Amino acid sequence: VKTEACSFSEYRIYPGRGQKYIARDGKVYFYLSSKFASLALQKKKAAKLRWTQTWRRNNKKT
Amino acid sequence: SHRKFERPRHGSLGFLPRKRCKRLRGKIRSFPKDDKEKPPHFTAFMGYKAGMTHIVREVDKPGSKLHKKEIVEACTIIECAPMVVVGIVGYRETPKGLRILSTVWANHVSDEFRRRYYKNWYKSEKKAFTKSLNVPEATKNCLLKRIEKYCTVLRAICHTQPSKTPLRMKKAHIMEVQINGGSMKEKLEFVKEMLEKNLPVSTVFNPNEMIDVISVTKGHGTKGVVSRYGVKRLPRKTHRGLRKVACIGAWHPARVQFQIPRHGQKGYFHRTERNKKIYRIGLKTDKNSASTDADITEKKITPMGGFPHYGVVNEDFLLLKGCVAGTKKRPITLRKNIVPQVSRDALAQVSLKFIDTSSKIGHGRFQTSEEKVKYYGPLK
Amino acid sequence: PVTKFITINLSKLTHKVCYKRKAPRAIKEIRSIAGKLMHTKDVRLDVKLNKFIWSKGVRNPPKRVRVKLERKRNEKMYTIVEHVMVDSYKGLVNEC
Amino acid sequence: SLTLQKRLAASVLKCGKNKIWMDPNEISEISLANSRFSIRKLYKEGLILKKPQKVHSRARVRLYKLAKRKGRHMGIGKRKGTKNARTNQKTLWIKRQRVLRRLLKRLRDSKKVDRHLYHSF
Amino acid sequence: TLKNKMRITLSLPVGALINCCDNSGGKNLYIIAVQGFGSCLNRLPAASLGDMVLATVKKGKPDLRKKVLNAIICRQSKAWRRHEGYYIYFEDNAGVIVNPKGEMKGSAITGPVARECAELWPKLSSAASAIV
RNA sequence: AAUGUUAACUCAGAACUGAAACGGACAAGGGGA
RNA sequence: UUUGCCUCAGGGUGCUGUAAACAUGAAAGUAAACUUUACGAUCUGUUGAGGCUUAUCCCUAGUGGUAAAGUGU
Repeated sequence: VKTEACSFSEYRIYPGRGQKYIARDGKVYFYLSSKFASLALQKKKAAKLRWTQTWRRNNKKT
Repeated sequence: SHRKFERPRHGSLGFLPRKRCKRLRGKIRSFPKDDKEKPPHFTAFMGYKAGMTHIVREVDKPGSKLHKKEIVEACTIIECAPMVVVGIVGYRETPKGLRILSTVWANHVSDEFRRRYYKNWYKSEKKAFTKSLNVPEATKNCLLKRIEKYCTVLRAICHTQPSKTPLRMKKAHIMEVQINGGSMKEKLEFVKEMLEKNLPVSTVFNPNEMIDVISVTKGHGTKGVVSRYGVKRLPRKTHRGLRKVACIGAWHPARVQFQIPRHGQKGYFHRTERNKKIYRIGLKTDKNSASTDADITEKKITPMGGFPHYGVVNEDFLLLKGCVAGTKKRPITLRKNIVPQVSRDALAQVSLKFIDTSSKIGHGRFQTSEEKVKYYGPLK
Repeated sequence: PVTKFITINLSKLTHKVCYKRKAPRAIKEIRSIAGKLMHTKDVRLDVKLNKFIWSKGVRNPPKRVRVKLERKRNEKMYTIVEHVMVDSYKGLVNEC
Repeated sequence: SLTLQKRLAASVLKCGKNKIWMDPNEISEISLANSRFSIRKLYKEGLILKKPQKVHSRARVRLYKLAKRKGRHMGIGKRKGTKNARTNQKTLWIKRQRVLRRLLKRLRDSKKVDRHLYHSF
Repeated sequence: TLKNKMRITLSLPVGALINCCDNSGGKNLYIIAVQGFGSCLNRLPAASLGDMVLATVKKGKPDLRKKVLNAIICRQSKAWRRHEGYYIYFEDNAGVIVNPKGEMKGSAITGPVARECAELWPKLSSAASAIV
């Protein structure tokens, strides 16, 4: 089976749980739940959001 | 005079009185019917609160907008700590109802079952079923001959074994399960081989059939009308509170009718859920049982993080449509359907795509702890 | 008087009561636990013990206190409740 | 029981009744003290001690005054009274007038300025 | 042209004011009724995308104001379910002016648009600006 | 035209920062036709 | 009501989130001596790590305890 990758998050997406959010621009935005979209819709940055793999890439700790 | 604006009554009168159930198990009023043409097999099963989850599927109903496209569904995966068959009951029809002729017990009875006959087992002499299990086989042959000659309904006394479950309770739950089939003279042989052992499901439980669930709902104690029957709240200006029914009856009849919603017990009710179609057959130990050839990963019925307020599941699994009433650790009774159907979904062949394995407690992030370890590698 | 090792989780004992009764509920639960454990109706809390669990405030008594309790031979029996302190309870299993 | 003794002892240290202290034991020796002179000698030998008023330091804003001199809170949002309420502008005008009249008096003591160019300024 | 229309979570009751997100000249819609709504005593009719909505234009062209028109609500600020394993929702509340027959009265919709109605009324498929 | 002792709280712009958020509690007009 | 239970602890799962310390480290720029020396919202490396986590979460023949047996028939 094929699972996609999230926009803010990076883990695979399992159908049967999800939601979808779209902004005014018409761009597609995919995540996993309201907690996986809350700070995204609240204009936050994944470079400062510590607890994802984006901060790892922005602090070179791989 | 008439109401200005009509609206349907609050709650259903078919579930009255809304009082506490007298027992904890889910008792069955009626078993599925039997027919002359049909061949002799089993009738029902039982277990504990097992899990009602999703499973990914695909419609094939001609003319839907999903059809070929993937769908997500909802069904249940059921639990079977193997029930032990210990007794046989014969019932015969009379104008006063269906009446017991006799019950015959197995030559050897377990201790979990014996514990149910006591309120203080720890302090007792454990004398139950001590001199009634050493009767000669002659009485058995002398009365089982009467069973077929006079009785029309046969039931098997079976009991659960909570020791295979994380339950604190040690007494077994006891029930009787009917046996169905056609003509009486074909039952004498078929009711003579499986009279002691435990219960493997796969003999009768098969894909593409319907079954029902019966249990006791959760308890909530005494609750008001607003929660018991969902009546309209009164406006905030109300003098002596707003969480009540304003008019509990007209002047005449000069009494309160039984149809008026009132405060009282809600929950801990006895309920049966219908129209649940069974879909898949599985086991407890086997490794390729729940997932499919499209996913070919490694995981099974096994849970993750521990089942909140239950524990860990170490018994069999199947697949059945629906979701289930009652609280965690509650005994659930599984009956078959009373009459099968022949419609589109009735004859529709069923097959899944993917099965969840995650931390069903709360919002966790990892499904298999193997991937949990691997994706993180060298940690503290 | 018997040598033992156990603690008392005051969180699970005061977790239900309101702000204004947390510390007195901890006192009452400590007395009840000591009495039930030592099989004596005569239980005496030490003034230092009362000091300790009222120090952090009424709203929040200490989460945990380590007990290894000693009875006293002088109806005929009575107990005095005491404690043992440690920087980290981690690894401090029960024993004799 | 020990209410008369407490009342009388309150008149010896000239303190309140809530300021009389004993030892944890010997809690009957004040009943034995039927005369203030006993508490007096007990006080001399050191078992009556008015509890010291609890620790109330001051440095928390003693540092903060120098911090606002430093100028982090010199934004426009720690002020609660009006411009006049903090410093009275009438008082400011009075201060300025006194300062300039003193200087105009000094300048005429030193005769740096004549009357003609004194009144004009 | 077929009526297999699927379930959706309910939002935007009567009296809601939403954006227009179309070039017809209206700015906002004020919802006065949703069609297909039956009889529940104190229930407020709430908006469904596959159903039309009766609305009035409060801000916009005078030729569009002071009358009751039909609108199809496209973008919602409440999560609505799908069989795709995920719901679908947005940040704005928006709806496009259409005629009772179903086809659009403008020509373009600014933001993303609802695909469920574009084959309910086949002309919105042709007039679809930027589907998500 | 100059250089020494000693007592304000008003302004200002550059920073960076901190969970793009702040008379942080208390106290304290809803406006318009 | 002694392959049980209570308790504690170990572990698990989580919850917020990186928890104390180190700093001739940076640390806006600040002040004191003949290049060095008195603060500084934080990060940086241990730190995707502490505190809490059943009281109605899960596992553990881990261990401390599990007590007097009164009433009716």
